[PDB]
Amino acid sequence: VLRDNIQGITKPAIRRLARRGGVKRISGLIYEETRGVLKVFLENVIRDAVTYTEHAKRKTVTAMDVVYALKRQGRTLYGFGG
Amino acid sequence: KRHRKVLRDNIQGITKPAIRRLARRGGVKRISGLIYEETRGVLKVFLENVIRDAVTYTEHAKRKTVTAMDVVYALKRQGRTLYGFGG
Amino acid sequence: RKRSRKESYSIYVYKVLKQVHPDTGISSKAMGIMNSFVNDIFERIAGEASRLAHYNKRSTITSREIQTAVRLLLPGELAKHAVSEGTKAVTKYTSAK
Amino acid sequence: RSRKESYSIYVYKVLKQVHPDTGISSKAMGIMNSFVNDIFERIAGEASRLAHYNKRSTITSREIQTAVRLLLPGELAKHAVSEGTKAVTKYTSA
Amino acid sequence: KAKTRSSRAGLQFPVGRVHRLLRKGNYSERVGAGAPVYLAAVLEYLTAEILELAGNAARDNKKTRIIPRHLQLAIRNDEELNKLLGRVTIAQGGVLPNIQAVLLPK
Amino acid sequence: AKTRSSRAGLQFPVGRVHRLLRKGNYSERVGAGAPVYLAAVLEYLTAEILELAGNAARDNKKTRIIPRHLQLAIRNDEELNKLLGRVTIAQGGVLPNIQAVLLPK
Amino acid sequence: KPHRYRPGTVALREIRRYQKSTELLIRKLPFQRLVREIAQDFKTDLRFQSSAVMALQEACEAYLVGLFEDTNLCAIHAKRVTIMPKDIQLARRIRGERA
Amino acid sequence: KPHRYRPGTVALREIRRYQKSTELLIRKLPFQRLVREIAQDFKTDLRFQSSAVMALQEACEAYLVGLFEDTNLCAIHAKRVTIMPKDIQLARRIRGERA
DNA sequence: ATCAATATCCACCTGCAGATACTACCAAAAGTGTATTTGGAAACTGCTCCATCAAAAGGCATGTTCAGCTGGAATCCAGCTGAACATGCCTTTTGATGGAGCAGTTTCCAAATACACTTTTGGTAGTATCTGCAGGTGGATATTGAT
DNA sequence: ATCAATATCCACCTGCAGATACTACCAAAAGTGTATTTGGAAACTGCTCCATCAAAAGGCATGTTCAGCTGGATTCCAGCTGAACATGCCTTTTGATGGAGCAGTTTCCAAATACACTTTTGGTAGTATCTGCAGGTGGATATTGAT
Ligand SMILES: [Mn+2]
Ligand SMILES: [Mn+2]
Ligand SMILES: [Mn+2]
Ligand SMILES: [Mn+2]
Ligand SMILES: [Mn+2]
Ligand SMILES: [Mn+2]
Ligand SMILES: [Mn+2]
Ligand SMILES: [Mn+2]
Ligand SMILES: [Mn+2]
Ligand SMILES: [Mn+2]
Ligand SMILES: [Mn+2]
Ligand SMILES: [Mn+2]
Ligand SMILES: [Mn+2]
Ligand SMILES: [Mn+2]
Repeated sequence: VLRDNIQGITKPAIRRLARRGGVKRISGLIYEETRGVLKVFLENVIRDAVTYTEHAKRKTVTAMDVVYALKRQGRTLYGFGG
Repeated sequence: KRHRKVLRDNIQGITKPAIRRLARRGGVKRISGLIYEETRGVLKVFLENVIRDAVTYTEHAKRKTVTAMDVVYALKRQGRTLYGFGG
Repeated sequence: RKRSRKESYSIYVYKVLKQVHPDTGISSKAMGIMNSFVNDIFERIAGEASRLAHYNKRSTITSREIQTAVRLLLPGELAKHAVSEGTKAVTKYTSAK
Repeated sequence: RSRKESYSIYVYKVLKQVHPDTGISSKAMGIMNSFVNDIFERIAGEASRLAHYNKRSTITSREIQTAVRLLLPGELAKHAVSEGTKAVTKYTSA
Repeated sequence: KAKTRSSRAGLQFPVGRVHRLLRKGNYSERVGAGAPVYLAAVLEYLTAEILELAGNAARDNKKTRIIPRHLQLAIRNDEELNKLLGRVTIAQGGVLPNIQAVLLPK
Repeated sequence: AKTRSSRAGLQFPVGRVHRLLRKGNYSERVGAGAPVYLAAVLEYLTAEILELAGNAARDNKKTRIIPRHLQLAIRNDEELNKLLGRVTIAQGGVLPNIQAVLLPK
Repeated sequence: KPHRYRPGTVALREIRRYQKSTELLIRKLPFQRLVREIAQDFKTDLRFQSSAVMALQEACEAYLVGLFEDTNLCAIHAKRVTIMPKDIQLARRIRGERA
Repeated sequence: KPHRYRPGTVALREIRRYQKSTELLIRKLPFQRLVREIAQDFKTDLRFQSSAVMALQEACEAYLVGLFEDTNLCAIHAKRVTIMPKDIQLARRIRGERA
């Protein structure tokens, strides 16, 4: 079946994320709203990561590219180097 | 030999009309009675944190005078960058 | 005793102002703001270029580091034009002597 | 092949000193490495700006101290300063 | 006769000063000749962009002299300058006129 | 030869901290005391987290510290949480916390 | 009558379950699929380290969970127990992620 | 018969007035005493450049105005027009000033 | 809709704070030129680890039904909060004085960089032994929700 | 209150992925010793500007009265979202397998640094003189609110 990739982020998975966020009851429009927010996040982070990849003249996005990108966005991440 | 009077309770110098005016610039139309004391508390914390950092810069440079740059540097590291007073 | 020289970008800001708005002046306080702006953006770009070079074990900050720094720092159109203005200035510079 | 430095064996040393019979997974060791690197960068960076602000070309223990006070919350800063002063004192005498 | 590196680059902003500030700032061991040129161009371009928009705000307000208020108006009304300077306070700049619709009478 | 770490009474590597400072472009010069002080502060902070994470491991009836234990240690500590407030710990999860108004009855 | 839990009972059960664990909550492959698609718009024919993708999913999930917490507070602030787009938007606005 | 503007009319007039101007809204000398009192509690015998005090006041007023903006959105979110302490607290929690 | 009270507008003007102008001066800055050193680009290539492949296995996502209960709409009303007024205080403004301390210049040595050489160590690679605990089982019992 | 249906917990057990203890190898890194350089602490002091002074006055804070209309409580009900169940679809596993490309090594030159010397310039500094517009007035237009 034809399927967009952001729709691969399923309603039950978004539900579980909300649960860990302490959310008890979820409105129907939340799932599309979340996918849009998710997409902007990844776009911002990956854009910066790829920019580090290009500068290093590589074709492979490394974990360090991602970690450096996240630090720029004020989303510092422990556990993957750096 | 003589020292200035004791400084106390100056947070009340942040008057109710001064807080109303600030709320107006912030687009606020109606203000609950308990806002004024809440705001004073919030301001004192903000001021304390910035001044503490500024004075730390001052002491490090072995000065007795807090400069505009001490404040600017303090604001920058608190993530409240300020244009118009120095470097 | 002469008070030491305090450098600013004022005369350069002023030149660009006249290029852009020949009949417009600027107050000292506003010039103060512009000076803070240029210094701030300088440090941001230079800082990003520094990390960049360190991540890649390079000891030299070149125009290429500056360019990637500008792309990381500036949003959309501002980046596009900054990069273009930057590249143009370097090509012109190297084409002399 | 080239070598990759980490703080792993020093983290492990400090662990056995505070919890002699406690282990640490490799993933958890990765987090600790990220932590030490992060705090190093923050303190070093702050000390750098301090030296620059004061037209200094040398980062000394004094800059490291002011940087620690700026970056760490109250009690963590107090103990860190104390630990720092202690280590420089003993290093001077040893 | 000598040429400034700025004139050689076709720039108003000082290439030489920017080069010195780069070396003096402990950003790297070495600084290439192209680096201060590129950086001076970017700084000049951004200065031009802000002064252009501020000059318009001044004109819009029947003024010939740019003041901090005009700089703030130009920045907060431009989406990209606003993003670049989202964590910046312009002293004596005030805020944009903005009243939430629900606060209006009807 | 006696290492500077030993000479300072530290487990953390003073020689490495010094080299990292020099090559980091933080300043032109580095006083001999700076890497000692900094190595000590880093060792102390490391000890503080490992203590608390160790306790958290005990509380969960484990002998081996995993990322979850580090997360519990930091978020349950007012000062460590503030210090690492803009930091995410991989595979750390979150603290058990349910808003009162969501509880039944 | 066959057994049936009241609405909200199982939800609270899920909260306790997932706040206890640390495992990722988005399926790996669909996420991996999404990452490559977005990256393709910035640069073509990229490859990814496996750790790079995992670093992204950890960062992304920790972000959404944190956002959901703030969103929950906004819903409760308006005397609701149901989160709405209204709540996400307010949280992101105040966070400074927009407007 | 003595003229009265309705409740809220003058408030809106004041919003338009102060959003149009740039002058400081806290009195100068009282703010200076507050700064001196607070600094004195941290370190005795300090002096202040006049521009240092003004820099602090510019920062404090810009901080409070911005906070009152977020506070206003929190009140409107609760279908209120009146800002309350819990609005300020919500805004500061989401900002990460108390979280 | 009419009208009256008041805010808002805008042209007009005048005093002056602050912007502009000029010369003089010069220390630092910037540029030139020559010699010397080297970072990193280029080319080749070995080995890590990434992409893809098959191929079940089944766990988990999707679609449907039903109804509990939440969100939102409507209604009421006590009393909070805004608008206006009278009173007069303390912030603002203007100007001056003493001197605290910031800052500019010079001398000087403790400490740092710079090499050369020796010794130590942490990262490594196989190689083999060990173990904390995930995950499965059963059965106790706690919780939830029907009466 | 009873009582049935699930969820949840505790104790115990076992396979194994991942931790560990080991020996050996080695490039880099840290320590040592010597020569050289130099940052910045001292000392001295010129001079900015900070703290404090007085004195006059009006902008603005304080406090009160009054009641408009907002927030909060209450009720009510349509329908939205949770729970449960039945499918079946595709994520997952893992294992092998090319081979892309990261990364290590060698070569070498375009460009960087160091340095000595010459020139240009931007920053006070001291006066001297325009000029944009703040803030005052006055009168015409607009807004708000009662009727
Ligand atoms: Mn006190
Ligand atoms: Mn080389
Ligand atoms: Mn019904
Ligand atoms: Mn309800
Ligand atoms: Mn009074
Ligand atoms: Mn003195
Ligand atoms: Mn060893
Ligand atoms: Mn188990
Ligand atoms: Mn010297
Ligand atoms: Mn009434
Ligand atoms: Mn209402
Ligand atoms: Mn190849
Ligand atoms: Mn000149
Ligand atoms: Mn006017």
